[PDB]
Amino acid sequence: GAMGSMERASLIQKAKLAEQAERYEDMAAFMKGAVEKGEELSCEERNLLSVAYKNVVGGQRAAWRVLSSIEQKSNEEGSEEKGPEVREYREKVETELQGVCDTVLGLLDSHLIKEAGDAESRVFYLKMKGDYYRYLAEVATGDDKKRIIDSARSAYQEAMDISKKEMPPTNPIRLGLALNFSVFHYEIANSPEEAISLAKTTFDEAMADLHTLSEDSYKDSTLIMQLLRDNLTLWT
Amino acid sequence: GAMGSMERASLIQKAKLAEQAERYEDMAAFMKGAVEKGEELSCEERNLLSVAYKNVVGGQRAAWRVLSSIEQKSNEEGSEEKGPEVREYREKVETELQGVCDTVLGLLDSHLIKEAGDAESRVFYLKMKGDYYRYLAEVATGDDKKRIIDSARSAYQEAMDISKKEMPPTNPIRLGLALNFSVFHYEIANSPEEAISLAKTTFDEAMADLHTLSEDSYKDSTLIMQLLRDNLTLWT
Amino acid sequence: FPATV
Amino acid sequence: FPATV
Ligand SMILES: CC(C)(Oc1ccc(Cl)cc1)C(=O)Nc1cccc(-c2csc(C(=N)N)c2)c1
Ligand SMILES: CC(C)(Oc1ccc(Cl)cc1)C(=O)Nc1cccc(-c2csc(C(=N)N)c2)c1
Repeated sequence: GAMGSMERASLIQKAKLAEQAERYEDMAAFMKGAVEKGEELSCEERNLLSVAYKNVVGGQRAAWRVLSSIEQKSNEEGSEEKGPEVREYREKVETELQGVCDTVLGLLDSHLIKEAGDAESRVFYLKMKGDYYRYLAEVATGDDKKRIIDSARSAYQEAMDISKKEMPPTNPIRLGLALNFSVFHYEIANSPEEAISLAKTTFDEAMADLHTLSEDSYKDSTLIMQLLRDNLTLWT
Repeated sequence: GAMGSMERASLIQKAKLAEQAERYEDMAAFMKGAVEKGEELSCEERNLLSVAYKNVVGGQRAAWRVLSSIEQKSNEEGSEEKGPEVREYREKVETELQGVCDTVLGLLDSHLIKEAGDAESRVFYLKMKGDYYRYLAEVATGDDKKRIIDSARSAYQEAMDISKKEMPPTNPIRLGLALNFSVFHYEIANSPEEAISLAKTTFDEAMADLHTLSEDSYKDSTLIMQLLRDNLTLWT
Repeated sequence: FPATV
Repeated sequence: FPATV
């Protein structure tokens, strides 16, 4: 571990500094180091980890989509043969993305999930596991593509089952899990009806629980509820 | 060279793809590989090189400024001692920035400038040399800081002398060189009056030569002239 | 693309 | 910051 010689607290401090400087690859490396210290993560630390890798992989996904679009056009009937370069460079970005996903999935498996007992941590990490198998699924084409999709589904399902038993319907982790599992259904599993049903039911059950919340909790919950409505508007 | 096994033309093609995907570190690495093939660069290739490294170092400079500001506040009279972390991480970013600058300056010295005979290439590369010594100067504090500043000045001056002899006053390379040398005077050399005089004289002499230009050349020249006016508005 | 968090 | 190109 290249971070093995830095104090855990210094790694967390520098992750926060990297965030302020918009240096998300550094932020991710610092949080990987903090995870590898072996202690459980606080709520703030879990979100620092998630924010860092979501930003890194988000940029990779954006790049991969640009390149995949160029590649698909280069292969159309009538296009001029550009040679292997577009495929090669899309594969390079794809391999780097898969590497980041494998790294995050490795942290979750060694050993964040197994030590996560509280709903707020365990649901958070299982949602992450679903998210990073989803990103792998977005680029998958081989013998194990259906297994990748099912790994995402299984992680999301375990998170959903815990969230429904242990969290109120307005809990923002529960809401964000349902948002993303709904996108999984729509974009990955070819199940738009399941995606719409999940988003609508999640929204309506949250709506009915808002009356229990403080102003600050209400702001947090309605923020995610609006993303659910946004997706429903896109899909209907 | 990690790019030593890729064809020059493939490196240029992938630099263009990286640009479309907003992968500027890749773009820079590909163009470094293309330069290291040893052939002179075309006009388009010179701009691919410049665009790539300007984007990379621009992000580093932005990060360094954020961190330097945090560090300066952490050292104020009354602040809470945060420990060495802010300084350490600012130094890390600073070292990476210096490394990128040294790499670009190395490409210019080995051997882009010595083989550049036409005004459009030679002025372009000497402007780059001034720019990357300017970026080094922005973070410099040691025994060689004044030498770094003078290296920027010397490169800009040689570029200016050639541009005034060999290019019309509306040439966009001449205009961009004068824009940046003016910023050098203002921000690095503590010479705001020289910065203002250079920007104003450059603008006025360009204005008087616009009548010679096609519509497309006019658009190119007035674009840079507006940046000169913008800076003058900031400074007066 | 749809929203995720 | 001032403009450079
Ligand atoms: C995107 C958004 C608005 O809501 C989410 C909802 C559900 C999930 Cl699973 C994920 C996100 C969010 O980010 N929520 C959040 C909530 C609680 C703490 C933090 C946080 C603590 S430190 C930190 C930081 N960026 N330095 C950010 C952030
Ligand atoms: C910033 C701007 C508007 O003007 C400049 C003016 C002076 C200097 Cl020294 C530098 C820049 C510019 O970028 N000008 C430019 C001019 C000529 C070719 C190209 C170009 C060719 S390929 C490419 C690409 N990004 N793939 C870009 C770009």
